[PDB]
Formats: sequence, structure tokens, C-alpha cells
Amino acid sequence: AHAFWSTQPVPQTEDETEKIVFAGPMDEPKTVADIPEEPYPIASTFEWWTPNMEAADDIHAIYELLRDNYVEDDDSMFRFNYSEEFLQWALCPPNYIPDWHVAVRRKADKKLLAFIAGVPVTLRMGTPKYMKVKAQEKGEGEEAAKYDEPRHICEINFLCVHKQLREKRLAPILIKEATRRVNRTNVWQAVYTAGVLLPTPYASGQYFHRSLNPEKLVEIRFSGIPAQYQKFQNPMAMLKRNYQLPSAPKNSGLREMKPSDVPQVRRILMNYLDSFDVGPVFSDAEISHYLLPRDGVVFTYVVENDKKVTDFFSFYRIPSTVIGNSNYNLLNAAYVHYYAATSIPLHQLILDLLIVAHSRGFDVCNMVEILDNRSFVEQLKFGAGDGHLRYYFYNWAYPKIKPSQVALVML
Ligand SMILES: CCCCCCCCCCCCCC(=O)SCCNC(=O)CCNC(=O)[C@H](O)C(C)(C)COP(=O)(O)OP(=O)(O)OC[C@H]1O[C@@H](n2cnc3c(N)ncnc32)[C@H](O)[C@@H]1OP(=O)(O)O
Ligand SMILES: CCOC(=O)c1cnc2ccc(OCc3ccc(N4CCNCC4)nc3)cc2c1SCCC#N
Ligand SMILES: [Mg+2]
Repeated sequence: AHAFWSTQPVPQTEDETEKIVFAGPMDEPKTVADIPEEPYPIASTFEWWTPNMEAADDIHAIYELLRDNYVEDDDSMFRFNYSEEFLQWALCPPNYIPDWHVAVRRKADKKLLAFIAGVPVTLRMGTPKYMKVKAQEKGEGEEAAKYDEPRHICEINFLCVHKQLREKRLAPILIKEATRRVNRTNVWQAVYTAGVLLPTPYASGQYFHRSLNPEKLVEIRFSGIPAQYQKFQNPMAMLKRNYQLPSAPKNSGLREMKPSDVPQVRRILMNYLDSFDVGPVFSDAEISHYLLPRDGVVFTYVVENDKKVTDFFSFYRIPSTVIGNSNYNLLNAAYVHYYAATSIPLHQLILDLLIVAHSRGFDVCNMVEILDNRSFVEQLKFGAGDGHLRYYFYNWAYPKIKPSQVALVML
């Protein structure tokens, strides 16, 4: 069934995943000295390449590979078109390791044929609360809490093989070479997400989308006057009416985040993230990097009253190519990123996200049902999508958890 994945330290079936009681490594412990020092062998016509993520030309190359060959939805209606500025932001967070960015190029002409990227993340990934309960009833609290300390691991994203090289087993070679480069730095776990089902997710959630420009969503038959709008006299006026938003935020105290807000945002986010079973831990430098506004990339607002930040939200932008549509070639989507509410209902905070996003020209707001995202779906008129996002670890046994116990947003 899986000539590659059966060779790897991941849970091999749902059954296995249902038996797992404690968090911990799957593989034999290893040391850096046991890992090969030489890159994995590859065909003599290809060569490994470590792009320089501060070289414009190198980020452009990666940009073009992904524009034309990265992920499409199962109906090939969309392909992501991550921008060069977004790639620089996602690939170069504080303390990133340039060697974790792995590419294959054709030797002859230096054509980029494949890519995978790893970045550091500090993750809480100890045993979940409801497994730790069952572990007091067993006498077993010490083994259940053994890996509670946040761990410095790798987050994998942007795996891409050029369409002309598909189904030639190049993706396993990429994964093996990234694993080697991460293990050479004494890191032995990774976290990653995918739309597809692989062996074997520890959590899975549906996507949700909120229409902000229903006219456009129609012209690119994603909405297409959704079937339920037919019996209306006037399907489009009703559609716009339903999804209309205010012009300006409703919360007194909302403004863009600025650098002097970083400590307060760190505190309120870390307090909120703590409640979930799997979630990141951010330094002030990581909060600065992932939440300070960057044009075209990430947008973050705080509610400040009486000079205290009490709430905030963020969203980031990923445009998609609209496949087979030259009238409307691009979808401008906003994705809910981290947030924390202490003074207002979450629905009132995220209503202001939608207002801001609409004001700034976004066509749709998307999210996975992680964090407390289900608490505002109905009131804010999100609809469940096609598609899911599945969360995975490499070399980490972990019980199945609901997506509302996951606090890691994956770009
Ligand atoms: C400690 C550090 C560890 C670091 C590493 C942690 C692991 C990270 C793992 C990577 C996390 C990535 C997170 C993201 O970026 S998810 C986004 C993935 N990217 C895309 O979907 C872009 C469009 N598609 C492609 O570029 C290609 O179709 C890819 C590259 C996906 C497969 O290329 P191709 O179609 O040319 O096939 P092949 O003949 O070379 O290889 C076939 C083998 O590949 C397995 N496959 C297929 N899809 C995926 C998938 N999304 N993740 C993991 N494996 C996948 C498949 O089961 C099969 O194995 P097996 O079934 O035969 O056993
Ligand atoms: C109009 C509402 O739909 C969208 O806005 C949209 C746009 N571009 C895409 C591009 C590709 C795509 O493929 C499915 C997919 C595949 C992978 C993935 N990952 C991979 C790893 N990193 C996080 C996201 N997320 C989604 C779905 C999409 C979708 S559906 C998923 C987002 C939502 N809702
Ligand atoms: Mg291949």
C-alpha cells in the first residue's frame, strides 16, 4: 500500500492511533553522529540546492515552482499562489536554519524541479488532557507527563515536485533528505499538515469559508449563485444582502498592532494557547515576526483600552490562481491566524476581522476548525468547505485529538 510511508516512524493505521495512550518518540533514540554526513544520493542529472532565502532571485525561483506546481483543490478549481513576500516571511522566522530549506535542480540549466521547507517551531506536544486523566486512574501520571516541556522541533511545509516529474518517487527522496538535515541538527520530530490522508493524522478538521465579495465568488463558480438561492426572485441582491458587512470596525479600541504591543500580545496569546493540547510557544521575537503587520502578507489588530491590550486578531493573505478562468484569474483569500479575546465575545472580535478583510479587498475569509473557530461559524456566516486539513507528526506517538484541541495555525 505505502512503499515509502511503511518504512517511516509514523503510526501505520487508525487502529494503532486508537491504542496510543502517551505522547513520545516512535523510533529508537539516535545521535547526530549516527546520521550520514553526506546528502542522500540522487540521480547524476540532478543536484541538491540550498536556496538563499534573502536572495530575491532564489525566492523568485521557489515562487515560480509553487505558482505553477503547488497544491490544487480536488476539483482543480484553485492552486495556491503564495507571494514572494509571503515566502520570505514564512521561510525565515527567528533562528531559522537555512539548511532546512531543500531543493532539487536540474544540473544542466539549474531549473528548480522540487522543494521542501522546514522551519523551527517550539511546540507543546505532551499527552493530551483526556489521556492524562485516564493515566491517574491507571497509576501512570509520571509516564503521561514525561514530554510536557515545549519541544524545539521542525515544521514542514511547501513540499512540491514539478508536474513533469510526478509519480517518479522524487517526494520520498526529498522527505529523506530533509529528515537527514533536521536530524543533523539534533531534532527528531516534525509537525506537518496536508489536505490528503496519509498514515496517520493525530487530528483532522474541516475548512470553513466566509464570503466577503459574493459577486466574484459567483463569477468563478465556487458559489455560482449557490443552488439554495434559486427559488428567489432575485438571487444576487439576496446574496450580497446576506453577506454584507459594515465599513468600519465596531470595537472601540481597535487599531493596528505596533511593535510596543509585542509583550502584551505575547502574554494574552500564550495564556489562551495554554488551554489547548497541542500548541506553539512563541518568544517576543517570534511574536514580532509572525504578528507585526507586513504589507500584503499579515494583518494584525489589537483592542487597546486604557493603554492595555486586552484582545487581538490576525489574518494572512494567500492568493490562489483560479484555474481555467481568464475573466477572474485570481482569488484574494484571507486566512484566520492567531487571536485572543479577553474583553469581548470571540464572535464580536472576529466580526471586526471580517470587516477589515472586506475593507482591504479580500474575497473570502478561510479557516480550519482549530482553536475556538467553531464558536463563531454560525453567527458570522461561515460555511463548511470541501476539504479538510489533517495534522501529522513525524516520529511522535500521539493519541487522536479533536481539532478544537489544536492551537497550531499552519501557513
Ligand atoms: C525529524 C524531521 C522529519 C522531517 C520530515 C517529516 C515528514 C514530512 C512529510 C511531508 C509533509 C508535506 C506537507 C505539505 O507540504 S502538504 C502539500 C503537498 N504538496 C502538494 O500537494 C503540491 C502538489 N503535488 C506535488 O507536488 C506532488 O504530488 C507531491 C510532492 C505531493 C507528491 O509527489 P508525487 O505525486 O510526484 O509522488 P512521488 O512518486 O514522488 O511519491 C509518492 C509517495 O509520496 C507520498 N505523498 C503524496 N503526497 C504527499 C504529501 N502531501 N505529503 C507526504 N507524502 C505524500 C505518497 O503517499 C507516496 O508514498 P507511499 O504512499 O508510496 O508510501
Ligand atoms: C473559496 C474557498 O476556497 C478557497 O479559498 C481555496 C483557495 N485555494 C485553494 C488552493 C488549494 C486547495 O487545496 C486543498 C488544500 C491542500 C493543502 C492545504 N494545506 C497544505 C499544507 N499547508 C496548509 C494548507 N490546504 C488546502 C484548496 C483551496 C481552497 S479550499 C481550502 C481553504 C478554504 N476554505
Ligand atoms: Mg516524483
